[PDB]
Formats: sequence, C-alpha cells, structure tokens
Amino acid sequence: MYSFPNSFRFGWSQAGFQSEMGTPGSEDPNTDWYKWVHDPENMAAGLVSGDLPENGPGYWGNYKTFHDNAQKMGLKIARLNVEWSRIFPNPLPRPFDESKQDVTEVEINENELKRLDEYANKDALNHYREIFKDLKSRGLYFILNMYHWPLPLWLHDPIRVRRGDFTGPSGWLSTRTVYEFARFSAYIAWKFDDLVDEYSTMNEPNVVGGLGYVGVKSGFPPGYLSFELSRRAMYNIIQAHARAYDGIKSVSKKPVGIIYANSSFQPLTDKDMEAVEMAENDNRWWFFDAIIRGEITKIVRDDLKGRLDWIGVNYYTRTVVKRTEKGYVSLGGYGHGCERNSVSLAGLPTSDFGWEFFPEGLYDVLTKYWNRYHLYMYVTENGIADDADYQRPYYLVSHVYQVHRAINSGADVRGYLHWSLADNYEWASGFSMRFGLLKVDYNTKRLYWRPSALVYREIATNGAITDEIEHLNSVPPVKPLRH
Amino acid sequence: MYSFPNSFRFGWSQAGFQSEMGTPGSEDPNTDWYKWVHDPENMAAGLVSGDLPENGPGYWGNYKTFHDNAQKMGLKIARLNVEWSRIFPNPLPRPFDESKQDVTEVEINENELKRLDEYANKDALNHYREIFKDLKSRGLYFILNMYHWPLPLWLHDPIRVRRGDFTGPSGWLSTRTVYEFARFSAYIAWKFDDLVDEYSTMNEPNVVGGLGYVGVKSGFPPGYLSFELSRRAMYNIIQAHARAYDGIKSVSKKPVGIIYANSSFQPLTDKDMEAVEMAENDNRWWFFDAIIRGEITKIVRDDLKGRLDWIGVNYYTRTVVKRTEKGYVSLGGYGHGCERNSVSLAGLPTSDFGWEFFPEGLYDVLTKYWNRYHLYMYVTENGIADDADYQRPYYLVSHVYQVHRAINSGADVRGYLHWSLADNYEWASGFSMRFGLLKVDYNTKRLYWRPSALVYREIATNGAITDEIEHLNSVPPVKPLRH
Amino acid sequence: MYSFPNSFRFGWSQAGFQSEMGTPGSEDPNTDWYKWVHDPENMAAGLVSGDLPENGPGYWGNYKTFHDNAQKMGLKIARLNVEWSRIFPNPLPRPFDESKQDVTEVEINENELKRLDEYANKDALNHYREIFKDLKSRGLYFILNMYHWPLPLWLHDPIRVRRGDFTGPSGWLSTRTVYEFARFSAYIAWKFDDLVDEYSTMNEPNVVGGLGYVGVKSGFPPGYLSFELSRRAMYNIIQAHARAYDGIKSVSKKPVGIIYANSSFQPLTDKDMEAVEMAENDNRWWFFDAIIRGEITREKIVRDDLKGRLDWIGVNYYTRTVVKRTEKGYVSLGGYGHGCERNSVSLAGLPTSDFGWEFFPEGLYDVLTKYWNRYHLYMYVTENGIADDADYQRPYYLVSHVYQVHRAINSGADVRGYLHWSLADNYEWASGFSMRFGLLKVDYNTKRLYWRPSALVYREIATNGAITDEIEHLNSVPPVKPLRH
Amino acid sequence: MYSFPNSFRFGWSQAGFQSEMGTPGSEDPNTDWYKWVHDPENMAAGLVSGDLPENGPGYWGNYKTFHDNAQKMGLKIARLNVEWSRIFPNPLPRPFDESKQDVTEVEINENELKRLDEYANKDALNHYREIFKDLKSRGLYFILNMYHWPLPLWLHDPIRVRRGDFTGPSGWLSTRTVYEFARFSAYIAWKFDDLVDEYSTMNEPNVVGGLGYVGVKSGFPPGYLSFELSRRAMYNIIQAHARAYDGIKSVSKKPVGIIYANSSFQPLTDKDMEAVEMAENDNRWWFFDAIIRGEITREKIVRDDLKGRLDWIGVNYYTRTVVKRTEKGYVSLGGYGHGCERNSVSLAGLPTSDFGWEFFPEGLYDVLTKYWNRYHLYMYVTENGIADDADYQRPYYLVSHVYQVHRAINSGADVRGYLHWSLADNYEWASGFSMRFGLLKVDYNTKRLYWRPSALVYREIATNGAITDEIEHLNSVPPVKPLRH
Ligand SMILES: *[C@H]1O[C@H](CO)[C@@H](O)[C@H](O)[C@H]1F
Ligand SMILES: *[C@H]1O[C@H](CO)[C@@H](O)[C@H](O)[C@H]1F
Ligand SMILES: *[C@H]1O[C@H](CO)[C@@H](O)[C@H](O)[C@H]1F
Ligand SMILES: *[C@H]1O[C@H](CO)[C@@H](O)[C@H](O)[C@H]1F
Repeated sequence: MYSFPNSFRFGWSQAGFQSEMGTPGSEDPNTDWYKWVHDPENMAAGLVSGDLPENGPGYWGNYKTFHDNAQKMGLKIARLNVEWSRIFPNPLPRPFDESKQDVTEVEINENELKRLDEYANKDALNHYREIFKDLKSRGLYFILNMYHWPLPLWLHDPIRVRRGDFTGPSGWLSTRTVYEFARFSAYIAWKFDDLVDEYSTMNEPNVVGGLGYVGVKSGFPPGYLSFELSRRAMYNIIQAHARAYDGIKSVSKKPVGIIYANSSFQPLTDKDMEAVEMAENDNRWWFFDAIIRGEITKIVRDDLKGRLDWIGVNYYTRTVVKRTEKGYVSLGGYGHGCERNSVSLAGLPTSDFGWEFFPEGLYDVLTKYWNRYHLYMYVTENGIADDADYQRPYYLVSHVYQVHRAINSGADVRGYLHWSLADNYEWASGFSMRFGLLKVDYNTKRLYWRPSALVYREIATNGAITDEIEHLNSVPPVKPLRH
Repeated sequence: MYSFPNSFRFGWSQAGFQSEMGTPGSEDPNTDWYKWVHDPENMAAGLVSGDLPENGPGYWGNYKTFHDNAQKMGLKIARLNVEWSRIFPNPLPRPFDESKQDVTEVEINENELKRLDEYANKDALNHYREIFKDLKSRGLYFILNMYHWPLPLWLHDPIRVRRGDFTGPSGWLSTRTVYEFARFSAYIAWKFDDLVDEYSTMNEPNVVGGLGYVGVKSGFPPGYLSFELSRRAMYNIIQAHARAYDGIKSVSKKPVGIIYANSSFQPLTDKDMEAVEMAENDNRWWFFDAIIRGEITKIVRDDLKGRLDWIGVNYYTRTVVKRTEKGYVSLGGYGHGCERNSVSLAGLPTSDFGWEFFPEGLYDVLTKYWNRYHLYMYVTENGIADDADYQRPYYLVSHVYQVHRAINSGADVRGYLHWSLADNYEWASGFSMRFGLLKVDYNTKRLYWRPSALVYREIATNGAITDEIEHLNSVPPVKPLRH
Repeated sequence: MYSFPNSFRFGWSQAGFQSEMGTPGSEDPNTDWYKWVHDPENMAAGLVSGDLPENGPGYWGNYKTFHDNAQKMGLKIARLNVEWSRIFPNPLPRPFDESKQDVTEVEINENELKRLDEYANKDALNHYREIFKDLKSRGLYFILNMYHWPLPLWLHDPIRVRRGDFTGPSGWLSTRTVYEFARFSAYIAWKFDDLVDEYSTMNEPNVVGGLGYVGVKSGFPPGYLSFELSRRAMYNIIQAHARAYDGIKSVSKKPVGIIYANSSFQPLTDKDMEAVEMAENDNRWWFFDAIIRGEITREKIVRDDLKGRLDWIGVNYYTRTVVKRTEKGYVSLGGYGHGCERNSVSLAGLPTSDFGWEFFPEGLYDVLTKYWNRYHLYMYVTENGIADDADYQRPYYLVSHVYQVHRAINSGADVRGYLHWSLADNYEWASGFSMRFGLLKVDYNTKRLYWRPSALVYREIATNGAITDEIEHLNSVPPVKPLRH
Repeated sequence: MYSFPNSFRFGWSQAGFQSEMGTPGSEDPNTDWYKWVHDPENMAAGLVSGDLPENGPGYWGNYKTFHDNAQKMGLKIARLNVEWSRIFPNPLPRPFDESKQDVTEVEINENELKRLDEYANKDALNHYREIFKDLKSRGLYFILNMYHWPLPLWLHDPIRVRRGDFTGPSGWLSTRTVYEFARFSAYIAWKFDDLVDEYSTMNEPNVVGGLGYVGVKSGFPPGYLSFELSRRAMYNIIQAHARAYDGIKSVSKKPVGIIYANSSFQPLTDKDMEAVEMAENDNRWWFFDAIIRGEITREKIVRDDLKGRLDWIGVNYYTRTVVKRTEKGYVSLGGYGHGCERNSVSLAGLPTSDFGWEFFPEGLYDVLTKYWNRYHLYMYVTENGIADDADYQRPYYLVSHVYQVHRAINSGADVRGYLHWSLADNYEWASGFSMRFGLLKVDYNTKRLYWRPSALVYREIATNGAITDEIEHLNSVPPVKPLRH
C-alpha cells in the first residue's frame, strides 16, 4: 500500500460556469463566456461547439446530491469558485487613474464594503451560502476560489474585442478589471470567511491570457490574436492577484493561494535539457517569481513580493521540447498535442481530448515547485476526458501514486483534488469531454458512478492506494485501445 | 434499480485443473489434460500454448485468500469441482461387459464404497475437505461439480488416441469410463454430502466431445478428428451423466443437475428462423431431451428419463446462423468467431478472446430452457476475457440485467455465478486469457481487484443492480477501442 | 471499357502560389498569402503550419520536367494561373469613386493597356511566356486562370485586417480591388491570348470569402470573423468576375468561365430533401444566378451588367456534405464529407483521406448533372483528387471519379475534360506540405518527382481516352478493412 | 536507377493445383490435395476453408489470356509445374524392395519410358504441350518444375493417414513414392525437353514435410502429428530429389535445380547470433548439405548417391523469422515474420500483409548471399510476393524486394531472375481464395483478370530491366499511419 499523511485530504475541484447551470432558475447570462458561447459567428466558425452551459449538470439546484455522492465517496476536501457575475451582475460606479500602468494599492475598508454590499445580488449570495453550508456539513474542508474565467459582461464584452474594437469593457486589458477584482475578492472573503478554510484568488490565469490572445483556435474569449495584448493581460492579472491577496488579508487571516496550469517539460533528446529550463522559465517561473519574489519586466515591485501562501498545482500531461537555433519549440505528437483516442509518438495512450498518459510529470512538477519556493501545495486539478472509463482507473491511481512519491521526497503536498466529481461543460468543446468520476445524463441530470469512482472511494476512505488496487499504478494497456 | 429475489445468490464458478495448481505441493500430473499440455509435439504444432498449469493461480494452497476476497465481495454461492485424478490417481481393479453399447445400471452400495475407499488418496480427500469447510464458513452456498474435463491418465492416454491407437485407455470412447464415473460420483457424494448444497455431475460435456473429436484446431484432447467418435463420446457421456445421477441419489437426497455450454442462436435475416430451430435441436435439445425425457437415437430409454433436477446455463455470446440448401451454417464475424480486440460484423465490441458482446442472448437462452423443461436454473458461467478491465464492467452489469429480465418473465433462476473470481489457466490458450474479477500476478500469486470486482461487490451486497451503476447496462463504447 | 468522346481531354490543374516557388530566384514575397504564412502570431496560434512556400516543388524553375512527365502521362489539357503579384509587385496609379457600392463598368482601351504595360514586371511576363510556350509545345490545351487566391500586398495587408484595422489595403472588401482585377485580367488576356485556349477569371471565390471571413479556424487571410464582411467580399468578387469577363472579352474572342468549389449535398434521411435544395441555393445557385442571370440581393434585383457573364463552368469536387432539416432551416453534419477524422472511416463506413475527406464519387455525378440541368453551359471538371502520400486510395479515387464523369456525359451533360488535382504535390495553404495531392510525389529536398502507381493508372486512362477493361475494378471503394479506423 | 544485367529475367511463378482449375473440363479430382480440401471432417474442423479449387482462376482453359497479360507486362521468364495426377491418374504396375530405407538408384531406360508412355493420359500431355508452346511463343524462358505438392491419390490417401491408418498409400512416407517420382520426372523431361529451358524437381519440400506432419493446424495433408514421420518424409523427399535429378539427367543435358521455402533468420538481441546459425542449420543447411554434399543423418554419413545432385537453387522468400537463444537451444518469436496479426503491425512496427506476414525485404539480401557464400550455385528468386487484395502494400513490396536482388548481385551473388508470386490470384491451399497474391486480380465469377497498379509498376521494371528513377521511391516501407493497426 501507499499510505498518505493523516492530515492529507482527497477531494475534487469544480468551476461555477462549468457545473452550476442546468436546473431551471440557475441561468447566468451575464458573463463574457456566456455571450461568447452563444455568439452566432463563433458557432458558425466552430470556435465554440454550439453546446450551451444552461443545459449543464445543474449543481446550482442539485448541489445536495453532488455532496451526498462526494460524502459516500469518502471525500474530505472541495474547491469551487463563486461566479463574480452572479454577485455583481450590474455595473459598479467608477471609483483612480485608468491610464496608469501599475496598480500598487487598492484601498479597502469596512465602509467601502458596506457600499459594495448595496450593489450585490442577495439571492445569489444567500444561495451560495446555502451550498457552502451544506458542503461544510458533510465534513468537507473548503478551498474557495474567487475566479475561474468568466467576467461580468459589464467588465468585458468579448465580441467587441474579437472584432478589434477596444473602446468597450476590455476585460483583463483594463486596470478597471484589476481594481474591481481586488474589491470583489475582499468582499467575498468578508461575506464567507466563516465557511472558508483556505482561499485561492484565481484558477489558471496563464490559460486565460494565453488562449484568449494567442491560442485563438481554442475558441477562448475574446479570441483577439496579439502577443502584445497577451502580455498586457498577464501583467494585469498578476497585479490583480496581488491586490486580491491584500484585499482578502485585510479581512481574513486564512491562507491565500493561486491555482495554475502546468505541464511537465520533457527533453526530446539528452541534448535538450536547456530547452526544458527555458520552457519552465517562460511558462512557469516568470509568473511565480513575480507574485512570490516581486520580480518582473527587470525590477522588483514591493507591492508584488510575498503575495502567496500556497500553490495549487494543476496537471494533466507533459510537453516535449527541443533546443532550437533561436530558442526552443514544443513537439506535436506528445503531451496535449496528440490525436484523440489513440497513441502518442512514444506509444502511450491518449485521452478523449488527445492528451498523453504521463503520470511521472506530476512528480516532476510538484518537486520543481517545492525546490524553488518551499510553499506547500495542493494538487488542485488532475483527471482525464474519458466517457467510457477505460483509462481513468489507471490515470487516477498512477497520479495519486506520484503525489505519494513527491511527499516521500520531502515536498509539502496536503491534498489531491480530482477534476472532477461529475461531468461538466468543457468550455469551447462543450459537453462531449467528460472528466467526471460520476457520469452525468444531461437529459435528467442524474449522476452515475463510473467504476473509477468506486476506486476513488477505496483510496479516499482508506487514505491510501490499497494493496488490492495497486496494479492500477500502470499504463492502460494500449493493445485493446484505438490506435 | 433491478432487485433480485431475496433467495437469489451471486457468486462464482471455477475449475480444479484451471485454478488449483501454482503453489508447490499442488501438482497433479495424473490427467490426460496434464499430459496433453506438456506434450512436445502438441507444443511444436501450437495446439497448446506452452504454458503449464503447475504455474497457475494456486488455489490449492491459497484458497483461504480466494475465499477472503469472495466474502469481502459479498458473494453467497460458489461452484467448484473435485479432480477425479487427485482422489484416484492409480488404476482401479476391473469390475461388466465392455463390448455392451448401453450402460443402464451401475450397482453401488455401502460395501462397494468402502472398497473404493481403500484406493482413494486420503491426503487429497482431506485437503478438499479443508477447502470446502473454509468455503462454507464464509456463508457460501456450495454447488459441487464432479467433472470439469481432465480424466485420470489410467482412464485416458490422449497422445495414444491422437496417434490413432485405440488399444489403450480411451477416455469417453470407453464404457469403462462411464462405469467408473458413476462410482466416482457416488463416492464423492458419500464423502462430502455434509458440506454440499447441490450437485452437478459434469461441466460442458458438449465441449469435451465437440472439441475433442471435431474442433481439433482447438487443441483439446485427444484431438482425433472423427464425426463417428464424437457421437460415441457424447453417447457415453450422456449415460455417464444418468448413472452418476443415480449413484449420487443412492447416497444423497440433494438436487443433482448438469452444467452445459450454450450460445444464443440468432438468424442472419428474417428468412433464417428455421435455421435457428435446427441449430437449437442439434446443439442443445437433443442432449437435454435425452437426459430429461429419455429420448435418444429414435427410442425412449427408461434408464435415461428424468435424470435431472436443475440446469446450469453457461453463456458468453451468440452464434449467427443462416438457412442453407442442405440445412444451416454458422457465420464467421459474429459470436465466438470474431477477431480479438476488435468489432464484429455487426459493430459490437469483441473480447481478448474474440467473442462478441451480446447480452440479449442470455435472456433468449434462459427463457428457451425454461419454456421447454420448466426446471430451475443457475447461470453457472458468464464472463469475459479482458485483462485491462475495459469491457467487463459493462459485460457484468448487462448480463446480470438479462438474468433479472428472465426472472421477470417467469423463469426460475436462482443464482448468477461469474466466470471467474480470479484469472486462471485457459486450457490450450494458457494464461493469456484472463477472465477474473481479480487479476492474478502469476509470479507472486497475489490477487488484485479489477474495478469490475468493486462493481460486482455493489451488486452482490445489495442483491441488485443499484441506481448508481445502472448506466453499465449498455454496450462498451467502441470508438475508443481497437477496431 | 468506359470510352470518352474523341474531343475529351484528360489533364491537371495547378496554382502559382502552391507550386511555383522552390528553385533559386523564384521567390514571390509580395502577396497577402506570403505575408500571412510567415506571420509570427499566425504561426504561434497554429493558424498556419509553419511550412513556407519558398521551399516548394519549384515549378518556376523546373516547369520543363513537370511538362515532360505530363506528356509521358498522355495528358492533353492544363489549367494554371498567373500570379497577379509577380506581374504587378508595386502599386498602380489611383484611377473612380471608392464609396460607390456597385462597379458596373471598367473602361479599358488599348492606350490604358499600354500604360499598364509600363508598370508590369517584364522578367515575370517573359518567364510566364516561356512556361506557357513549352506547355503548348507538348500539345497541351491551355486554360489560363487569372486568380487563385493571393492578392498583391499593395491591395491587401491581411495582418492589419486580422487585427481589425480597416484603414489599409483591404483586399476583396474594397472596390479598388475589383477595379484593378478587371484591368489585370484584360491585361493578361491582351498579352497572352496567342497562347491561351480558354480563360477562367477565378478559382473558388466562395472559399476566399467563406474561409477568409467565417471559417477562421482554417487559417485563411485575413481571418477576420464577420458575416457582414464575408457578404461584402462575395459581392465584390462577383462584380470583379463580371468586370474581368468584359475586360477579357474587350481583347479576346475566346471562352471565359469561372472555377468554383463544390460539394454534393446529400440528405441525412428521406425527410431532408428540402434541406438539400436550401443548401444548394445558399452555397451554389445564388452565386451562379448572379453571374449568369444577373440576379442578386443588395431586395432581389437584376443587374444588366452581371447577366450573361459566363461561357463555361469549372466544376471542382472532392466529397459530399450531408445535411438535415432544422426548425429554422438546415445544418450540415460532422462525420461525413470533409468533416471526418483523417485516415479513418466516416459515420457511413466510407474511407477518409489524409485530409479527413470522405470517399463519395457519386457526388460528382450529382454536381455535374445539376449544373447542366440548371444552366446548360458546358463544363470541365477543373479540380478533383485526394490527399494521399502513400497512394493507397488514389487509384480507386481516380478511376471512380473519372467513371462518374463518363456517367454524366452519358446522361447528356456537356463535359469536355477532367483535370486532376494535381500533377505533383504542392503547398496546401495553411496545412503546408504534409497534404500530398500529386499523381507525382515531390521530394522537397531535391525537387525530384516520382510516379506514384496512380500516375501509371492515369497514363492508362489518358493514352486510351478511356477507363480500360484492365483497370475497371478500380471503380470501387478502397477496401476499408486493411486501412486505419 | 537500379539496372540489372542484360541477361537477367523478370517473370512469375505459378502452381498447377492453385491456378489450373476453374474452366469447364479442367477438373482434376485425383490428388491427395483435392480429396483433402473436399473432406467433410476437415471442413467441419476448419482445417480447410471450404473453398474448392475447381472454382479457380482457370489457367487450364484460359492460359492464352494469362500469357497475353504476361507478355504485355514485359515478362521474360515463367516457372510452372505439371500435375503428376493429370498425367498418371491411375496406378502404375508395381516394379524393388519396399522395406529398404535407402533408394540409391532407379534404373530408367528408353524401353521403360516407352512402357510408362502406355499409361499416361494423352489428352493431359497434349494440353500441357499446347500451354507450354504458347508460353514459349511469347518469348518466355521456361523453368519446368515437376512437383508442387499434390500427389496422385493412388500414391497417397491423406484421410486414411490422418486417421492413423498406415496400411494404404502413404505418400512421402513410402519409398514407392520415391521410386515413382524418379520415373515421373525422367518421363516428363523425356516428353517436354524441347520446350524446357531449365528444370526444378520440387517446390518447397520442407513445407510438405513440415506442415504435413508437425504444423498440423495449417490444414496440410495428411495432418498427422509426428516428429518421427516428418523426418521420414523429409528423408524420402531428399532421396526422391536426387533420384529425379539422375532421371532427368539420363534424358536431358539441361540444368536441374530445386525450389525451397526460406525465411531470413534474425536475432532478437545482439546475444542471439548463435541462435540464428542453429536455426539456419536446422531449417536450411541440413537439407542442402544432403543434396549438394551428400551429407546426412540416418549417425552422420556421406551418401555418394546424394552428393552433387544440384545445378541451381530456387530461392523462395516472404519475410523473416526472429529467434532467441534458449537454455536448450533456440526458439522463434511470435509477433514478427509470418507470426503476426493480419492487416496490422508487427512488434517492430512493420506493416503486415493480409496473411499476417511482416514487411522485411532486407531478409532477401541475407538469404541470397548466405546461399551464395555457402555453395556458390547460381540462383533464381523463384517466389516472392504478398497477400494484398487492395494492392496497398504490393507496390512497395515489389520494388523493395527487387532492389534487394540488385543488392545481392552487386555483392557478387549469381542471381539470374526474379519470379513474382504470382501473375494472378489463385487458390491458397487450406486458406482458399481469400489470400490474393496476384499482380492481376481475378474475378472468380467471370474468370476476368484485372491489372492492379502493382502490375503497371512491374511492367515498368520488366520492360526497362531496372527499377527506374521514377518508381524508386517505392523502395521503402508502406506508410503505417494510414493502415490498420
Ligand atoms: C483545468 O482543466 C479542465 C480540463 O480542461 C477544465 O475543465 C478546468 O476548467 C481547468 F481549470
Ligand atoms: C467455460 O468457459 C470458460 C472460458 O472459456 C472456461 O475457462 C471454463 O473451463 C468453461 F467451463
Ligand atoms: C482546390 O482544392 C485543393 C485541395 O484543398 C487546393 O490545393 C486548391 O488550391 C483548391 F483550388
Ligand atoms: C509459396 O508460397 C505461396 C504463398 O503462401 C504459395 O501459394 C505457393 O504455393 C508456395 F510455393
């Protein structure tokens, strides 16, 4: 067996936009993401699938059932977000010089929070309180995340921006968004601190900026292709994180972290070790050096330094890189760039999403973060698109084993949160990518236990990979699978 | 949910030759099957795999572990056999005219049984008693089968017969085998009746005669191709069953049945309904009409009539048939005649063994037996060769659902015994075909729970297909599988 | 045997941007498409493959070898374009009210043509003459097409437009492009009429507008997502075709047609026949009714300056599109036609190409006879072929489609040739070199050409003017069992 | 370009039982193989496919069409056999001590030959003359092989032997068969020497003995599993070859060889080179050392009646066999060579044929040079080809193997021809018609022959006496990505 520390918790992560809608009364039409996926031109271009989030798994109405299942599964931790748009669907009065590049301080106090209180949707706040109370009643430790991608439409009209019109609400391209995010975060902590155990400011800010402004074939808003604007967005989100951290801490003593998208960078040949380091710099360290050490572009900002208590490690697979004349390149046929339901260039099985099976990468990522920063971590996201459940038992056990490995090596990792408890709306891809331990019938909203959920119950209730399921710490046999 | 009657039991079936060997001290070299799979010429021809049963899962030594797992899985019934060869490894004195075609009576009494007692291996008998006592101690209802293919070498030297030499011990071609089988059966019932709940005389006698003397590419002993001898073998096994029934009943009041190999015969087109009936006659009814109604070739034998209390239904898949000028033919590309790890001509997924997914056939088979004979049934064998466990969750739930269907239609079915609890020696195919709910590491003899074992625990402990696993009542998705 | 009329020609089609570059001195850096495929942001987004056209098959320098192989193969017809950008790499003098929606006339006269001649690249012009003379010397009948997608950069900066900046040269969004295209076409006809047998104005205008402004994941320039601008571009392209027809006709008596991208619209169920007609309307008839009948929407009007501007129709065809009737109209279905997985099988169990396109030769018969019945204009099959580096499917694809043209003629359709796409592998736009459509395989390192077995099959057809008895079995679906699923 | 010597010939090989039947009046019901494939028990067991040879490609009646296509293809060599059973359908008079293990001499003289002539079927003899004359009239050099597996029923009742009854005619288990084969071969040479260029005694004797008496799942007659009888059959076949060589030589001066089944033995790891040599010994050298050097085991002796009975070696080749060193000796590995899944990929990632045979052309170079270096006898590649109905892989298979023969010659090996298996599809023994090895596809309903694209490729090779520059790319592995795994 592989036994975890007594304090270690197994659970799940989920997002508001992806899971909340589906029950009549739950509709939230007031985000950039909602408008984006309903857009006729985006649908015709195939940038979005045409599936709509209001036809989703219905966590807004059915949360007690989700929680019932999580409890039966032996889970002890959950991480979810509040949707900004639900709490503040209407524009807030303008506060602050918008032409200033840096946002070093956002003044938050009791009076300001009472003023914000008057714009807040009380029905939305009360409902979230009901969800979170029910969550805590099952003995679930609660990580509350402030942000998981959709912005209020009054802060970002993504179709205007897609069209090249920058005179409207411009999302992360505007310091107004940074200012309002800091206040939103302080406000939520103020309202919910009695229920929350730890905070995250944001989920995967690197994906928001990266796919929003460079990876435009992904169909992420606002889908405006610009290196310059991607950099500006990331610059803003970094300061938003730091200001949100300060805002939360002005109101709470609880740990405040961030959740980030990772790949394990791997060398094509033994000549490519430098390529790996350059990739890690460009994709990971530059960001964390900013919010931990205050280092940015090369200066040190005192308002950025030390704004992090913990690191949420999201992980699916590797990225294979090679050294190039001018720098380095990532290789197709490995990691996330494989054919769906097939095999990679290395002979490893790929998911419904085309992502290569590579659990060793998780050990790489956890130990690299640990060695650089010595901040404790949660694995906040890890799972596989697999409607049939063919690969998930192996994927689950293997990755959980790698976490045990990391801890054994000395890394402080305090939980593992699978993505996800149930199937949900996979962004531009729609519902077809199914990541749940529980299968959702979207017609009836009924939840079913895939056999991997039974396997996860074994792990969670025992606090260990037990002897009986240890064989699942292996690669899914490829011979019976599609090539 | 699909709830079963309160008296219905879920369990497993297994065979002595397939599961017993593997622990030092368990070796039984004294059968036709042992000699057959060790034969140099058979190995060179590829009639046998070259794997050997002494390297098996080790139930002889490790039975307590098997039983521990079965108990944890919530199982309430088991069917196993004693190996004739273990109890009587040495030739018995000749009794009886061997040239007589019919064996209508075998006189068994207390003195004769005490005489047999003096030739019996007491170590073998005591060990089986220890296994069966431990079995009963877990609350397992016990079906004891007398015969599951291997014969003592003193009754059959299969290599002599393969070579066309009929002067030696000739197995089912000899009425001496019939006579000794009746006595063996009476003797075992005499010794074990205190532990046994129900009896079976034999497992799949149709496969012994069919593959032994016609399907010679299967590598079953003695592999001598002859329509005439196949008929003679089946004739003898039928009378052996009837004489064993009488022998058991002379010593016990408990139910005595038989376990038989079935396919669901299915028409290629709507013009092939007569073909199905002819196939069912030729493969099923002729045999059961003999031992139930005494009808044979067309006379009635009073010594054959009524020798059956229950029917063990084994089932894996369908056989598709078409009407022909002269009669009917079975079609390749369906049922058991498909490519391994692929899809049939109908687009249905196939197993590691090349057998097509067709659970509807089980309902067909159970209701056809019920309507003809009105004898109660157990599903004594059903499962899938699937080392990866990709298809087994679906295969398990779907077939269990079909049993529920049969009962709902009025058929008296009293249990479902999966083939098998753990991986075992698959005859001429060796170890590569893995049918276990538990995976065996043959190097260490350790047992692991495949996720289907967790699913089966849900069914067995609840006496139902529960709401949460009901989605597994469906075909494994073929898109992610090999074609 | 399936024998074709004595006058019927078998040949090939090719494009300048896709095949010309690759030999020293052949580079043409002056198009929207060139800039588009070299753009760092496009490359990082994966909108373009990162392959570059200047590493291509080298027709500019190696045309004699291409033609040698085509002659050996028994081909008797070729359709090729001149690249606008090579002839006019620098801007021409502004002439004309740019705010006017319609362009009903573009006056061109001998003096105007002589002025244009002062701005033309003479090296480019003379090189094209050398290519075309050599082509004619092999006995190849010549269809000269004026346009096959790239515009001179001085008429379209696609990166600016991608970024949502409409102050620069805006390609088909501007009537200046329409005006200049008319002049360009008249000019090329004026210079080359002694070498040309028939003319096409454009290749697949519907793809330029459709992928440029709606199907933006395809990585076609300028990749600015707008229903309204797609319609504006198509409106301009339609008037550019008409103005180019008049321009050519001012200078030549030879037939002038257009080449257009087609799929065969097929009903999912027997309840979807109306869906097919609606898709045919929206994808095909609306365009050809404008340039043949002068019918258009601006309400529904007849423009006398558009009516009758077409002598022949170039039918391009790869596969079907399966459509189903919807509440609000119709939709096309994934898993059939060009929307399949690569090297696999469609939802109907038909094999797919390296490009993910379904094998459906029957669709060519559908398309040819439908055009014939509507307009009664003679046709050439101007593009038909398959992405297939291995040559597994191409022998079947070639024979089967050629058979369907024989079928169409047999039904009464006037079809005068079949031009395979293509003689040799070439640069497949945003996909780069990996999609190989050649009868001949190109080694891009040496520029050497190799005969795939399908090329031997094509030689049998072309030399005999028939699908001969010996290769008739190839009129069938490639066996799916040995192929990838 | 890879050019062959001016004297080198490209052609094909074919067998009587596999190709002759299919036309009215061509039936030959009088062999062990005929009885074997019609046997109800064999069919029910699946030992044979249920397909029947009398529904075959019809060479008996359609030989002129076969030859027309071969001439069109530029072929210049053919190897064919006479079926013993057609010439002597009824038993000959018993001559000779059957209990003697060795047959050191078989006296044949003109008077004996004239007596044999009284028993021969004259219609069969005259028909074969008509076939062979027509063959020679196309300019095809003729290798006549005497035996390609089926024996007259009066010499072998395989069902009786399958059943373990050795009292009847027992085929290669009897020295009577050896004696009669010698006479038969002398007789055929005596009758046909004016038409024949070179002779082979037998085709693949190692398969007759190996699959007949050990590899019994293959469904070859008599399918009686016995190491001891396999050795006895091989011993007899060896002396039958020697006696047939002397018999032919008594009547002709022309070269007399043998055709043998080969695989290239390859080491799994660098530690397995000894395993290869042991496999080469056991599968190849033991046989050829007997008939060339007279060395045999009965202990290890030299028989003067066996020594030197070979002028040339016919090299048959499909694929490799991978072997590994074992405690007790060596073993061959599944998942490589002929032990792969059909239409898939081997453990090494190499594509497999419709028969499950791995693509490994390098093995042909290995086999040819090894024979050359051991014996220094000239060779023909007498059999090489692939089961491939779709023709996906055959173009690569053909070009690549032909290249490896060019390689062997270049290294100094005397190789005088390459004969593809086969010109047309035919009856593949226990597998029936489903395994299609033809350059030409046969429609078994009409008996019509179609040229697969590989046949066009072969015509390029044969007419040029070279792999030409244009098809040189086919000297490569069929791309695996678009194929089934
Ligand atoms: C992490 O990845 C999963 C799978 O793509 C997404 O659904 C989550 O929103 C993202 F946070
Ligand atoms: C029923 O079938 C299974 C799978 O072939 C065998 O292992 C059993 O012995 C037979 F009874
Ligand atoms: C017709 O289609 C082919 C293949 O997509 C393109 O290469 C041509 O440029 C287009 F005209
Ligand atoms: C050589 O091999 C081929 C293919 O198995 C057979 O058809 C020939 O008869 C044999 F000589």
